[PDB]
Amino acid sequence: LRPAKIDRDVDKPAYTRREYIRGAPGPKITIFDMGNLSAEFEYEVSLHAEQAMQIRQNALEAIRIQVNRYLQKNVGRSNYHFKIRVYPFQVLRENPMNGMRRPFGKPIGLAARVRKDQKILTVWVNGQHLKFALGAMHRAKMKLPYSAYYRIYDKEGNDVTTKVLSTM
Amino acid sequence: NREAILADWEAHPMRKPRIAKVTINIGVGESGERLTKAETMLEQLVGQKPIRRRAKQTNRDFGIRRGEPIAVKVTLRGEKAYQMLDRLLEAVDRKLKASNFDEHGNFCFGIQEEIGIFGMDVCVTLERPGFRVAKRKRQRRKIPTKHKLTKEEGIVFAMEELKAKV
Amino acid sequence: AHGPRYRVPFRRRREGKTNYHKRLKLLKSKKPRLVVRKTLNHHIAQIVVYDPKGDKTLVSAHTMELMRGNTPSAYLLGLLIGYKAKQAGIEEAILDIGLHPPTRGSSIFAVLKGAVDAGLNVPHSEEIYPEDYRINGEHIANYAKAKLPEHFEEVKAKIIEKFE
Amino acid sequence: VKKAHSFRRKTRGKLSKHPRRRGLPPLTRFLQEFEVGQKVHIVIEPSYHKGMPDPRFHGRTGTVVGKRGDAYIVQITDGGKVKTFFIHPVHLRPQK
RNA sequence: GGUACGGCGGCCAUAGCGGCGGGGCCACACCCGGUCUCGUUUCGACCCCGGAAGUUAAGCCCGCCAGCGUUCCCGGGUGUACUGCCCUCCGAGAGGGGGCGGGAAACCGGGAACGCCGCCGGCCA
RNA sequence: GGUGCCCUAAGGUCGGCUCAGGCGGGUCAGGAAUCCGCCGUAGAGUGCAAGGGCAAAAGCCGGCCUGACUGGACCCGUAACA
RNA sequence: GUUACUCCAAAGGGUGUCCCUGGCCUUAGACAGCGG
RNA sequence: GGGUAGAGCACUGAUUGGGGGUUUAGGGGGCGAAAGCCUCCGGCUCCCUGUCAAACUCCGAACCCACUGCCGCCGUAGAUGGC
Repeated sequence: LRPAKIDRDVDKPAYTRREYIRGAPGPKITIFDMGNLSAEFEYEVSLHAEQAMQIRQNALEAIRIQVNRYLQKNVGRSNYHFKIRVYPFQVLRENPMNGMRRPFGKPIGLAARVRKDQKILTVWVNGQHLKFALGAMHRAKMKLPYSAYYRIYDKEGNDVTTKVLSTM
Repeated sequence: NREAILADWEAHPMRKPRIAKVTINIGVGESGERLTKAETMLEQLVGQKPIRRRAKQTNRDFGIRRGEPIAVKVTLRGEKAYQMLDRLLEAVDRKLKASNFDEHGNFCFGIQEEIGIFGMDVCVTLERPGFRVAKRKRQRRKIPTKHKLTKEEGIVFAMEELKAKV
Repeated sequence: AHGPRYRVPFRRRREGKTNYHKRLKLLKSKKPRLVVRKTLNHHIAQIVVYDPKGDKTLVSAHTMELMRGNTPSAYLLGLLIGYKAKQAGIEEAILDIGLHPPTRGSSIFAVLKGAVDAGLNVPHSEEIYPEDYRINGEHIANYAKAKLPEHFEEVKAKIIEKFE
Repeated sequence: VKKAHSFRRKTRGKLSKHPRRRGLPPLTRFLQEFEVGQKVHIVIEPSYHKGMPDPRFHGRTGTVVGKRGDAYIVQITDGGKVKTFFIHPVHLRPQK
């Protein structure tokens, strides 16, 4: 398939409505929560977008697999509540190539529209796996089209990344 | 309970109920497109003419020719009601149940049996005088929960009227 | 009443007293209304004209102001209102019966008949009235075989004597 | 594709109501009166289909120059042109 | 002057929905019959006709409840999001920044609100 | 995404009534539907697409009708401004 | 580098140097040596 | 007078996960003496959590448009306007 520099920008209108789009495809990604889904952990390691993006589902799935494998091999299912927050709604289209006669693209895939400083994914963990959560952060960051940054969140809604990073 | 209906009778008999009406039907329904004299059965049984009621979207048991005589219905008031109750209740089993009832105080029987084939349904529904302000045209209005009926008053009314229950 | 997208109707329509479609149709005429109302025990009549701040009444009369409920009383109160409507300098009005169904032979149209006979121009048909044997009183007097029409006569001529 | 103008073209919102009016209007509007020279706003009530001006002119303010039947004669200006309309008083509202 | 009485209306939820408690000359209802007016594709149930033994229980009148819904106010969110005019400001670009002007929505906390006005009548004294 | 039609009624008017669904009651294999009660702002229905409108109706059930006529006038749109 | 625009290459890395911050150490700390 | 930006889920339609209640519209079996009293993967109605809309809206700007009165400008050295 085509490079993501074509689809990372957010300047086109939203194109979501299934009852008017003909030939629209289904999602390749199907799982969005992982691990222990009730354990009431302490720390929330969340990724945020630096600027607005459109992320493809191919990338989303690559991230899913990579991160969950790291976390399962080095933490264990009974910990590490992993979640992907954003669903792919926008339909990507390509012009069936005649030339520019009758150019209006046929559907080829899906992406999720993310705005500036919008949470993409989260890993809830306990005190003694922060380093593995941050490894997941870095692995994910490396597979996105634009830049991102992570925060560490406590209960009560507070940002604690400074000091929690300092002590390690 | 007994204390309840008797003490609110003491309060006033307007709070004591009456019988709203008694409606018989041929529920399952097997006329088709002929002159079933099951309508004739009820003629002699009750003493006034029944009425049909036409089917709806197309079916298999009976009632395909939408808008077709398919069954029979009769509705009775006043003393005819008491009398036909004394007839049919007596006819049918001892020990009326408790779950005979809707949760307002109305019950139903599902009885069955030249021509004498029939599987019938009877439904009795109850009331107390001032249920009119909801069915009237002018200054219409709906009934609060006080002047409404519950399960007790219904079963006690059945007993006193004629029966002993589950 | 369960949130937005819920339209609450006008006061008198949730009460159950006014019909606004018929009200519009009557008001399109720019002429006074002869309003007639009926209870189980009395009959009321008015003559009303329009104002956007609220309807303004000019006249009234009542079966208790007679006693000092039936077709006879209807006719007599019609006579009352028809004889007071000329007092004030108006011979015109159109019949308002609100939410009363228009059955032929009813005390509503008995009031109408009385108002006509008493010298008020109200447009009407002659084949809607109740007939005179129900009016004068032969009807309940024929039922009593299982208001004395002489009394009817005498209070009728009393009214016409008063308003000569 | 090029599409001609018609009475109900792109009228989805402008001839819609908020769902808490929803019905017959009160009758003062039906029974309004007007004098010659009075300025009037043209405001269409979408539940009454008699005496309805072209929605193109909804939101304008004209002058009354007479009556014909139950309708009033309203003049507007569109560019240099003066135009004349026969409008039921329900679709009208006085200035001030 | 009074009345826990009624008819025709206006503004159309700050008025609604629901809950609780109280009342009966006049009045307003429910209530009993249906021969007759009118009618029930069957039931005088509803509409219509005739009258009150009888009931305050419902509707109606009276007072309360901030439970749902609705409208308004003060403060935060916040001068945030968005935006009109000018720029030899930045940035590879997208996209942002500065000056002069305008200015939300969700949400959060705290207050007011369980209708206001017009016309004519009735009964008691 | 639809039309190049259909209707003596699906046209005019008068009167009366209120829908979809859900729940609790009964005979029934899915049961189409006929019976009873409550709740219920229109989720229904409307001759036909889509959007708009409509609840003592513009919807359902009935009754009487043929203004789906003759002679004429001034206005708006197609085609803003022009 | 010496480019307002017409007419200028990134993800990712380097603490190369100049600066603002926050924790743990510091009368003996980070090694550097003789020894257990 | 108006529904764009923004915002949100009150309609239409899309969309993660849990904690529960009715169990079944329905093929799977199990103790299935047989669709069984009773359960298993599933449907219905809630509550908490997370996401959306060029052809959705309980909300809602900046802005634009018509009109009235004033400030300013043009106009008897003749405008606007008409032939």
